[PDB]
Order: sequence, then C-alpha cells, then structure tokens
Amino acid sequence: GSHSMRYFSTSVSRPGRGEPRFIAVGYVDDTQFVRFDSDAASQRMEPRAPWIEQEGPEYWDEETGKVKAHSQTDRENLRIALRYYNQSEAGSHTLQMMFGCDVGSDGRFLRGYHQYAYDGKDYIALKEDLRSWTAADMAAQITKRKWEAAHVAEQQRAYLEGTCVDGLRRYLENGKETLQRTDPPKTHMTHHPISDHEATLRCWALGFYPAEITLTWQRDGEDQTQDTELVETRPAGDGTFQKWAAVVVPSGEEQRYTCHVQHEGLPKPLTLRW
Amino acid sequence: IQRTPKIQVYSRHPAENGKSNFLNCYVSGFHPSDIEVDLLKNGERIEKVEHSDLSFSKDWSFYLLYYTEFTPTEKDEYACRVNHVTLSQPKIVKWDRDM
Amino acid sequence: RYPLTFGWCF
Repeated sequence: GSHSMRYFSTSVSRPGRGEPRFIAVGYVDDTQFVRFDSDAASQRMEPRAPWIEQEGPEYWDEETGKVKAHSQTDRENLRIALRYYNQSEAGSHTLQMMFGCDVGSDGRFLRGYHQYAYDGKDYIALKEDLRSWTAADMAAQITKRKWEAAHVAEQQRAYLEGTCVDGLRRYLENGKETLQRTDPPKTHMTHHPISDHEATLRCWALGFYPAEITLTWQRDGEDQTQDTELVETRPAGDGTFQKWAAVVVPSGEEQRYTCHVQHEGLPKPLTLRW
Repeated sequence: IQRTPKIQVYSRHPAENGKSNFLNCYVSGFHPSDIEVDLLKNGERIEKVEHSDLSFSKDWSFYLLYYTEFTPTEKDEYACRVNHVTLSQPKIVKWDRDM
Repeated sequence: RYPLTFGWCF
C-alpha cells in the first residue's frame, strides 16, 4: 500500500522566560523516527526508531543543522506574527509546521504538503498543485506575497517530489520489517448493566497497525450514532494502536446490535454481536 | 480558541492482577500545548512517568502519551490527573479496567 | 529528510 513521511514542529513563545521552545518530530506512516527538542542538553536530532540508528554521521549532522536552523527561523516568525496581528509581547503564542510526502506501492510520488498554523489555526499552506499558496487571513496574505516573490513554492516542490520521496523510499527499505508490516485488530465485546432497564455494550479493537481503523454500530442492520460513544484511537505504547466504540442498549435487546470493524489488515470486515 | 483535552487512562494489556503491564494516560485534541499530566496510585503521584514527544493531528490539536510500568493488584487504585488552561481545576480520571 | 527552511520567513 501507500506510505507517508511527515515532520511536525511546534514553536511556543514564553514571554520574559527567554527563547521560545521548539520541538520537532518525524514519522514514517504511524511510526515516529526522530525528535528534536530545543530545551534538551544534546542539541541534536535524535533517533526514535531502531531502523534509523544505522544512518551515518553525515546524516545526523545534516539533520541537526537543518532542524536547529528551522527553530531560529520560527523563533523570528513568532516575532513577525506578533507585529502582523498587532499583539503584545506579553502573551504566549504557538507556531506549528507540517511537511512531507505520500508515495504509492510502486514508490512513486502521490502528494506533498507544506503548511503552517498560528495559535492553532491555519495560517499558510502549499496547495496540492505545489505551485501556489492558501493564505487563511490578511496576515498570511503578506507572507504569501513574500513567498511568491522568493519562489519558495518551486523550491519546496522540487524537494517534495525528489528528496522527500527518495528519503521515504530509503527509510521504508531500512525499516522494512517494522514499516511494511500490517497487524490486524484483535477484537472482543464487553457488557455492563447501567440499570434495571439498560446496559452498555463496548466493542474493542486492540494491537493493530497502522492506526487507521473504522468501528461502527448498527441496530437491526442500520447504522447508529444515537447513544453511541467512540474514543480517539490511542497508542498501546508498543507500536500498535487501540480503539473502542460503545452503545447504550435496552436490557435484553443486546442481540439486535452489531459492531463492524474495518482495517487494512483484514481481508473482510469483522462483525461482533453479544 | 482553546481546545480541552480528551483524556483516556488504560493499560497496555488487559489487566490481570499480578502480571506486569503499562499504565497509559493519553491526552489528545488539546490547545494550547502547555499541559501537565500526572499518574496517581491511591491518590499519590507516581514518581517516574515517561511521555512521548509533543506531536499533533490533522486539525492541529496536540497529543501526548504518559506511561509507566506497573503491576496491578486488587487493592490498588489508579488515576490520571490532567492540568490544562481550559480546565477550571485539574481533571482526575480513574483507571477503569474496561473504560 | 527534514526540510530546507531558510526561505520560510513570514
């Protein structure tokens, strides 16, 4: 199937308290592989997966240089955004950046991304054509003119279609055993009476990889969202993921309800009934 | 805008008294990123708790996982305590062996 | 491979 590489960085200003904090992480698919934290002692891009530790010193040095430089650019960018939004030097603000590419089974480029958020909201993003920008507001419009003038799009385009895809292909081969594995969900049901009149049914999916999964309740064959509750998909902490979906159900009516589980590790969807 | 954390406290594996396991508190969907998360054993804060590196989702909301090795027993109770701007007081969520 | 971010000035 297809794969993705992503870098996520967060920069957080701390007035009075000195320089902003900057944290970046990299993932292939749903597997983290590097981190950088401006607050920590090392001051290096660090490995967070086994299959990356094999990269040579040139790699660690290049990646360290690139990520430190970005921390400084985004520290200045916070300063600039203050001015654009006429905001005071008193409060804390956040700048977030996402970057990366998707590739198909053949390893060919599918899609690239480069986007920013200020204070948790879209600021500027590269459009899917990788030739133009979306600016979310008037401030972002000022950045968009600058980036147009300086040909930022053509630079990032070349990188996403080249360096990013070539990089993704290398990582997928080095981490083949980890990354090109699919683990299907192990599933079960739980049942708890809430009263004389009602019961909760909880449909579980455990130990699955990648994180993408769908859990849906039906009653008598019909999709149901009334009286249902679905938690966010969550890391087990060992490389796999968990999720559950519950419904509140009249006592003795359990058998009418079915949970349906879709995941790419499954040749056909599973149904569960109490 | 600010977004309040969605908080889950669960074990890595289905819990059996006497078998070691990990206790997780996953917080997701929040903004701003400043957050404090403590795990409690019978109301007392657990000393050694790891967490993941700050990351975020498609909608820009942050997520973190805190965790520690542990061996559940019939006697002991566990909770996560989450301290965030959006919350008037810290939210304390008891570990429920089935959520 | 982390991006080249020199030109990303707001």
